[PDB]
Amino acid sequence: EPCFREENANFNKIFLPTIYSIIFLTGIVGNGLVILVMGYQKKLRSMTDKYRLHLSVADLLFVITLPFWAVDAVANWYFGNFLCKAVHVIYTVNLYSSVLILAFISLDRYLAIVHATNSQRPRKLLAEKVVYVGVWIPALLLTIPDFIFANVSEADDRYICDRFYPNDLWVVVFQFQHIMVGLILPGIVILSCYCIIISKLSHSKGHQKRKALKTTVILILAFFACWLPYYIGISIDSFILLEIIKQGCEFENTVHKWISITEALAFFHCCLNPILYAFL
Amino acid sequence: EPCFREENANFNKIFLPTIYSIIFLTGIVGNGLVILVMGYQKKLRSMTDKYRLHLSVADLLFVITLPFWAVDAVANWYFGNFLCKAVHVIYTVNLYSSVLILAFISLDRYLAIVHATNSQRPRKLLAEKVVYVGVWIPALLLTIPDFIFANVSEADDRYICDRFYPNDLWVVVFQFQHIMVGLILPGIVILSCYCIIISKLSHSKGHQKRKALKTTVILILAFFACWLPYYIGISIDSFILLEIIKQGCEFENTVHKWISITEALAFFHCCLNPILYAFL
Amino acid sequence: EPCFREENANFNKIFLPTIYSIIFLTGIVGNGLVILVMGYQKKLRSMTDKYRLHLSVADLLFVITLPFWAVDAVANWYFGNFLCKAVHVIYTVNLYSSVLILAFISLDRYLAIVHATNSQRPRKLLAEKVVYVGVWIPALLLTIPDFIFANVSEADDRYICDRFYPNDLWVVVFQFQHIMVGLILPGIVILSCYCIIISKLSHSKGHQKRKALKTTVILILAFFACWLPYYIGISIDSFILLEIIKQGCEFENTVHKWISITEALAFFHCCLNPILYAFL
Amino acid sequence: EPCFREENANFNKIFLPTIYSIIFLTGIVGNGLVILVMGYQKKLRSMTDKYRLHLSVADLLFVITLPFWAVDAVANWYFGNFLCKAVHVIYTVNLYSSVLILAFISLDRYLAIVHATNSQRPRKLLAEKVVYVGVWIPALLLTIPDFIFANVSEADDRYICDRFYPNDLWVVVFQFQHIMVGLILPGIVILSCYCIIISKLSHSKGHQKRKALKTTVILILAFFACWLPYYIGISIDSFILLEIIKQGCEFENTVHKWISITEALAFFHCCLNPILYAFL
Ligand SMILES: CC(C)CCC[C@@H](C)[C@H]1CC[C@H]2[C@@H]3CC=C4C[C@@H](O)CC[C@]4(C)[C@H]3CC[C@]12C
Ligand SMILES: CC(C)CCC[C@@H](C)[C@H]1CC[C@H]2[C@@H]3CC=C4C[C@@H](O)CC[C@]4(C)[C@H]3CC[C@]12C
Ligand SMILES: CC(C)CCC[C@@H](C)[C@H]1CC[C@H]2[C@@H]3CC=C4C[C@@H](O)CC[C@]4(C)[C@H]3CC[C@]12C
Ligand SMILES: CC(C)CCC[C@@H](C)[C@H]1CC[C@H]2[C@@H]3CC=C4C[C@@H](O)CC[C@]4(C)[C@H]3CC[C@]12C
Ligand SMILES: CC(C)CCC[C@@H](C)[C@H]1CC[C@H]2[C@@H]3CC=C4C[C@@H](O)CC[C@]4(C)[C@H]3CC[C@]12C
Ligand SMILES: CC(C)CCC[C@@H](C)[C@H]1CC[C@H]2[C@@H]3CC=C4C[C@@H](O)CC[C@]4(C)[C@H]3CC[C@]12C
Ligand SMILES: CC(C)CCC[C@@H](C)[C@H]1CC[C@H]2[C@@H]3CC=C4C[C@@H](O)CC[C@]4(C)[C@H]3CC[C@]12C
Ligand SMILES: CC(C)CCC[C@@H](C)[C@H]1CC[C@H]2[C@@H]3CC=C4C[C@@H](O)CC[C@]4(C)[C@H]3CC[C@]12C
Ligand SMILES: CC(C)CCC[C@@H](C)[C@H]1CC[C@H]2[C@@H]3CC=C4C[C@@H](O)CC[C@]4(C)[C@H]3CC[C@]12C
Ligand SMILES: CC(C)CCC[C@@H](C)[C@H]1CC[C@H]2[C@@H]3CC=C4C[C@@H](O)CC[C@]4(C)[C@H]3CC[C@]12C
Ligand SMILES: CC(C)CCC[C@@H](C)[C@H]1CC[C@H]2[C@@H]3CC=C4C[C@@H](O)CC[C@]4(C)[C@H]3CC[C@]12C
Ligand SMILES: CC(C)CCC[C@@H](C)[C@H]1CC[C@H]2[C@@H]3CC=C4C[C@@H](O)CC[C@]4(C)[C@H]3CC[C@]12C
Ligand SMILES: CC(C)CCC[C@@H](C)[C@H]1CC[C@H]2[C@@H]3CC=C4C[C@@H](O)CC[C@]4(C)[C@H]3CC[C@]12C
Ligand SMILES: CC(C)CCC[C@@H](C)[C@H]1CC[C@H]2[C@@H]3CC=C4C[C@@H](O)CC[C@]4(C)[C@H]3CC[C@]12C
Ligand SMILES: CC(C)CCC[C@@H](C)[C@H]1CC[C@H]2[C@@H]3CC=C4C[C@@H](O)CC[C@]4(C)[C@H]3CC[C@]12C
Ligand SMILES: CC(C)CCC[C@@H](C)[C@H]1CC[C@H]2[C@@H]3CC=C4C[C@@H](O)CC[C@]4(C)[C@H]3CC[C@]12C
Ligand SMILES: CC(C)CCC[C@@H](C)[C@H]1CC[C@H]2[C@@H]3CC=C4C[C@@H](O)CC[C@]4(C)[C@H]3CC[C@]12C
Ligand SMILES: CC(C)CCC[C@@H](C)[C@H]1CC[C@H]2[C@@H]3CC=C4C[C@@H](O)CC[C@]4(C)[C@H]3CC[C@]12C
Ligand SMILES: CC(C)CCC[C@@H](C)[C@H]1CC[C@H]2[C@@H]3CC=C4C[C@@H](O)CC[C@]4(C)[C@H]3CC[C@]12C
Ligand SMILES: CC(C)CCC[C@@H](C)[C@H]1CC[C@H]2[C@@H]3CC=C4C[C@@H](O)CC[C@]4(C)[C@H]3CC[C@]12C
Repeated sequence: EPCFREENANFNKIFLPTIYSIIFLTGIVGNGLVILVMGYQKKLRSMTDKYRLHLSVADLLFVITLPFWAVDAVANWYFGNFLCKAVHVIYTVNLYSSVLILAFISLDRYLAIVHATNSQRPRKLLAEKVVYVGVWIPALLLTIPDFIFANVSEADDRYICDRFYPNDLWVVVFQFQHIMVGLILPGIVILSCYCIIISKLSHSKGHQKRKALKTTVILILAFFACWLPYYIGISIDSFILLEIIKQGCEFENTVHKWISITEALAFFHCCLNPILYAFL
Repeated sequence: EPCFREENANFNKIFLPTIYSIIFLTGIVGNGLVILVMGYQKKLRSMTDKYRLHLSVADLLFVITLPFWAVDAVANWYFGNFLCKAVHVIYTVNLYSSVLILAFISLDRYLAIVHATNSQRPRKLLAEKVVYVGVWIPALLLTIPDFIFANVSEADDRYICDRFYPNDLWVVVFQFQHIMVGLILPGIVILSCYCIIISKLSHSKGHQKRKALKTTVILILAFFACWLPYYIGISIDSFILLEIIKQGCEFENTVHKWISITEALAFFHCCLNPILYAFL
Repeated sequence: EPCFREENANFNKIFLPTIYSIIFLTGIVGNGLVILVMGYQKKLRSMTDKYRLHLSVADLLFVITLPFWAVDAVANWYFGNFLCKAVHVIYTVNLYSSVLILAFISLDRYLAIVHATNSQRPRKLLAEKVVYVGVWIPALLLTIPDFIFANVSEADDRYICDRFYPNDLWVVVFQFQHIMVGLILPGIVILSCYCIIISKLSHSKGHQKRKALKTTVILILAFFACWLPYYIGISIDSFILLEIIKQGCEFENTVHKWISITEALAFFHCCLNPILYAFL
Repeated sequence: EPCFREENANFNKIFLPTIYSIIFLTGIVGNGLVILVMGYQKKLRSMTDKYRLHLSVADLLFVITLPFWAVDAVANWYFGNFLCKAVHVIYTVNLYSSVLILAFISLDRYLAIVHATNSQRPRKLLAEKVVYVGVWIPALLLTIPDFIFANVSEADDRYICDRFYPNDLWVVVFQFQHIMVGLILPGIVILSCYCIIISKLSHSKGHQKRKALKTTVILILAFFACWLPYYIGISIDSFILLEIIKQGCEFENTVHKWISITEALAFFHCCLNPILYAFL
């Protein structure tokens, strides 16, 4: 039996737009400046800069989308139907593309350090062609469900832009797929690559070969640190869905609020990328 | 139908005076020392020092005004009528002068970096004459409404020093004007100048030409960061005024409290300026 | 008409002992090590070390006293009458001696910088003889009221070790005296000395003459920063006592809790001194 | 008369698993990498590395145990009886082994600094043989009570994996023993060794002999700082047990919540060790 009394808190209606607007401004300015400096001009000296440019493009699209999130968080979504689908589409594109870009950065680091003897053609070919196919096509393929399912439906004057499925089985399947492709699958690749790099990092002593990984590792740990609590919340909610953590109706509201605040902090990570790009 | 039950919380009556007193002490000491070192003696080597001196003068006047704010925040305003007008006048003068001084600093940086070939007479003339007219006269012109409208009126033993207008149309018009002249109009100029500087900052390599902007950019970002949440709150309240975010009487109190605390943190920025002047 | 319903919160009964115990350990270890290194051995190279040794002795005595505070904060004071007087005596001695030691440090800095031409005998004589008389005798003279007035009296099984006076006039007079001799009187001397030093610090350029003040100024600002909120709270309470801020019975409890927590943070400063002594 | 209404808060059921999962990931990765770099390869240049390897092994075992804690914190313990005993066994092993390893590090530092004249054979023999016996055997001997007493018992559908004793005398005796062997006994040894080192550290001037203690002292202070509040909470609870702090039924719940959160932060220390190992 579904519960009731689900509504947004008064403090949240003012706290969330502040976060969204700060992320709006910071992300737009930083990503635009990074794109202008890197792509338009000639500043790509290393191979990580191209992946960082892809990251900047995805983050710029998402932060452009954000003001609709900020407006919706206050009162409601009652300004169209196609805009809900569009917002969900860029959301999913950025969400599934940033992690794959990070995994490609880790793979490039592994190929550059472990097989430094003769590997420049593999790195170049992988970089160009595989980043295009591997990092983008799957993002669109996972946005495919967004076109079909995203919609806005009112329920006694309650207009919500929310993905709707005929049954809860679709809900749990898609949440588990989100977890698997967002955290577990690329996390294993990143961990394996960096562990092998660390094991092989026992030649001569500290040098540029040892200090070249600092920026990449800081970026990766920051990206995953701002995302972990949201993943924990959604995993707990999905477990509640399959009659495993049945504990009453007062747990679902708490986990939902956890999910919302942690989504806001993930968008904070989306802004945190160019900030890391500033310090150098 | 206007709501009721508007009163200050017991915790606020002790939290606000603490912030006001800390700002009192820090701002007075720092601004006085900066004025004494810079104006009275001969320590103006660069051109940013004169604008910083103007900023120090404005902040010193505001922090001198502050103890009346601290006294009012506790119980009430029942110690005159002309003092309310005076307090509002220096408040508005500082509020509309600091942003214009920052915009002039940004303009000077743009003229110094982009057109470094032959530009010293434009910088000197602009600095002196335009800072006087452009940065001050408009501040007084925007304090003009304060003389007319600021007043203290009791309502069943409720003495409030608050600007009063015949209709809410004046309220929304003046709030929108405050937003436009405080955040949007100078922010665009600052962003354009610094973006053009960044685009043109691609000659030779890192040097004093690249490290001269650090203090100015830190000052500007700090100034705007301590002000953004207050602007978000007032924008939301103004939207509530024009029957757009009608959501009940429990949202207005929350946004009012948001506005108060964020005003206190803005005064914290007013103190944060000389602190930035200390580290060097 | 005095109000009722005055009792300690359940969370406070566990929060306060934690702070007291942390301060116990840190202060005892740091002050003991500082005394052992400085007094017993020969490590006094400068003239600030002797004043710092006096500060260490006073702080060591206070932190030795602290566990009685920690025990009292939990349940009650029912383990004697002479111990209450003793605890109040060392409390007052440390409280009125630390500020005077800081003022003497500031005076020594002023004499060392402004009159560096011929001043070593004034500094030595002042240091020894005036620190003894000026910094100690007045502390005992202000502890004189503690012997007379400190006592423990039960009121329906409520044993409180609290200073008792026949009238509230004594209460307000002694609170105002505490404020005047704790913050205003030495603060003016410190501010005047450092302002004159800053005005006279315009010879040659940055050197040891400019970097010798860093530790002293950091110590002084930390000392006053951990104390300001408590002084604000007691000033507000004293004003409530003289029928000035009459606002109901719900303000006194809030200001009392403010006073308690801020006292704990002041003891945190008492521990913060040797920590500043560690970094160098 | 025992009280009632003991249950976990809804917010705790989501806050605790987040901490447990973060500690899971960070501890496993860091400790595994440290073990792989140090033990498997040849990177033990100093004598502190062996004790740090022992610490890493113990922390790795505990963080492996942790996911059962995370699962239990949500709903209940209803997935066995032998697993409760096992979890308690590794918990106690790590808890009583980390402090002894720290004490051995302090003893090695004392022997290396105070008796640097002729002491290499004592350090080697002590290191190997005494770390094995002294640091391990007692840990197992103190886990001996865990085998006997750890159990899961339901009480009206309340399955709790909790140590059970016939009387409260056993409870207070074992809590006092835990405090004595966890904080007081090794703390005295560490303090004595470091105080004697500081007293003897008055030869020549600052050098490697003075900078070799930084990492060890930082590790020790961090270890004890993340543990002190939990010890304060358990001491207060044990005092409540022996009819000393009888203050009602509303104090026990608060101290229990204090204990839980502080346990989580102690596990945070368990993760903080390899982080300290990263910065160098
Ligand atoms: C409050 C908001 C507007 C502040 C924005 C702060 C961030 C986003 C700004 C401040 C400093 C800026 C960076 C400063 C320097 C560089 C290095 C250059 O090679 C690329 C541009 C880049 C990377 C800028 C990106 C945008 C940037 C990071
Ligand atoms: C049809 C719907 C799904 C469109 C949404 C996806 C769009 C926004 C994506 C898909 C392919 C993407 C492009 C793929 C490759 C490049 C080249 C790179 O150097 C900069 C980014 C850029 C130019 C991307 C921009 C964003 C992009 C156009
Ligand atoms: C000065 C800057 C920060 C303003 C830009 C931030 C914008 C995007 C945010 C701040 C507060 C938000 C407003 C508050 C929420 C609503 C409710 C909706 O019924 C009308 C749109 C409206 C009124 C929002 C528009 C977007 C908004 C104004
Ligand atoms: C998800 C919500 C709670 C936001 C969390 C943001 C925090 C947890 C993230 C964002 C920025 C991150 C930090 C970015 C920079 C540094 C300094 C570097 O030398 C170590 C990593 C460290 C210390 C990161 C730790 C994790 C971090 C602090
Ligand atoms: C473990 C530490 C080091 C990282 C930070 C974890 C905790 C402290 C942070 C991360 C996410 C944060 C939570 C985000 C979501 C919620 C739920 C909401 O209803 C209250 C705020 C609250 C409760 C925040 C409390 C603090 C929080 C849980
Ligand atoms: C608690 C309160 C009183 C502390 C005040 C702290 C601030 C305001 C003080 C502490 C250090 C001081 C600065 C220290 C050094 C300089 C550099 C000199 O070229 C101008 C004076 C100036 C700029 C001082 C300004 C005031 C200052 C910034
Ligand atoms: C009539 C009412 C509005 C008066 C309020 C505005 C007053 C306080 C303002 C207006 C003009 C201002 C002056 C304009 C220019 C200078 C020169 C500069 O090197 C230091 C500040 C100083 C000296 C300003 C001090 C403050 C000032 C006198
Ligand atoms: C450290 C102190 C002395 C610096 C200045 C403190 C001031 C700002 C503090 C301390 C004394 C306090 C004031 C004393 C006088 C009054 C008048 C009364 O009707 C309202 C309370 C009020 C307004 C108090 C508010 C807070 C207050 C003004
Ligand atoms: C408005 C209320 C919440 C006060 C907010 C104050 C905060 C948000 C402001 C005040 C001081 C500011 C900081 C001042 C100094 C630094 C260090 C510099 O290297 C980067 C900018 C940074 C990091 C600023 C970030 C924004 C900042 C932290
Ligand atoms: C987005 C981050 C990085 C910058 C800080 C934004 C938030 C966390 C800060 C800035 C302004 C702060 C708020 C200022 C005003 C209010 C409303 C008041 O009723 C409760 C305090 C509260 C709620 C503060 C909570 C935290 C706050 C919102
Ligand atoms: C948790 C508790 C026990 C930690 C105690 C930390 C503080 C008090 C300890 C840690 C480092 C110690 C300092 C380290 C170095 C010095 C410099 C020497 O010339 C005098 C001793 C002195 C000044 C020590 C004083 C005590 C000290 C500051
Ligand atoms: C009778 C009551 C009030 C006694 C309480 C005050 C006692 C504890 C005070 C008063 C005089 C003080 C002494 C005065 C001078 C010195 C010399 C100095 O190099 C170290 C501290 C030392 C040794 C002080 C120790 C503490 C002291 C003995
Ligand atoms: C292990 C370390 C931290 C213990 C030392 C801290 C001591 C001083 C603190 C911690 C908690 C405090 C206890 C809690 C409060 C009471 C109530 C009183 O009716 C008996 C004394 C007693 C029981 C306190 C004794 C002092 C105490 C134990
Ligand atoms: C009274 C309660 C709230 C405790 C307050 C403690 C705070 C406010 C105090 C204690 C320690 C102090 C800091 C100690 C060290 C530094 C770093 C130095 O480069 C500038 C001063 C600064 C930044 C001090 C600021 C004030 C400070 C942060
Ligand atoms: C102004 C800033 C920079 C310095 C810190 C000031 C404020 C934020 C700090 C200093 C003292 C702190 C207060 C100490 C006393 C109280 C009263 C108690 O019932 C709740 C905790 C509370 C409310 C603390 C809240 C935060 C606090 C007021
Ligand atoms: C979010 C999680 C996965 C991040 C894990 C961060 C910590 C545990 C990682 C990040 C940096 C890593 C360290 C980086 C460098 C070294 C030095 C080498 O001589 C041993 C491995 C060691 C000691 C690594 C241990 C594990 C480590 C400390
Ligand atoms: C029977 C029960 C109690 C077993 C639980 C204790 C186990 C896990 C403990 C007891 C003895 C321990 C070993 C003792 C010594 C060493 C050698 C050292 O270089 C690495 C750790 C290692 C290899 C330990 C691993 C963990 C260990 C096997
Ligand atoms: C994506 C990563 C963070 C997941 C790994 C964290 C794991 C160990 C944590 C996160 C939340 C926890 C879940 C929440 C609590 C329960 C209740 C129990 O009735 C079933 C197990 C289950 C469902 C837990 C399994 C362990 C769990 C999933
Ligand atoms: C028990 C719960 C509250 C967790 C507490 C964690 C805090 C108190 C611990 C964990 C990490 C520790 C810090 C680790 C690193 C440093 C920097 C070093 O130069 C001084 C010690 C210092 C400053 C430690 C202070 C104590 C510390 C901050
Ligand atoms: C003394 C300072 C410097 C170190 C940190 C001590 C305090 C502030 C920290 C350490 C442990 C923390 C507490 C851990 C446990 C509890 C009890 C729970 O019901 C509320 C959270 C609360 C209340 C935390 C509040 C803050 C806390 C007490």
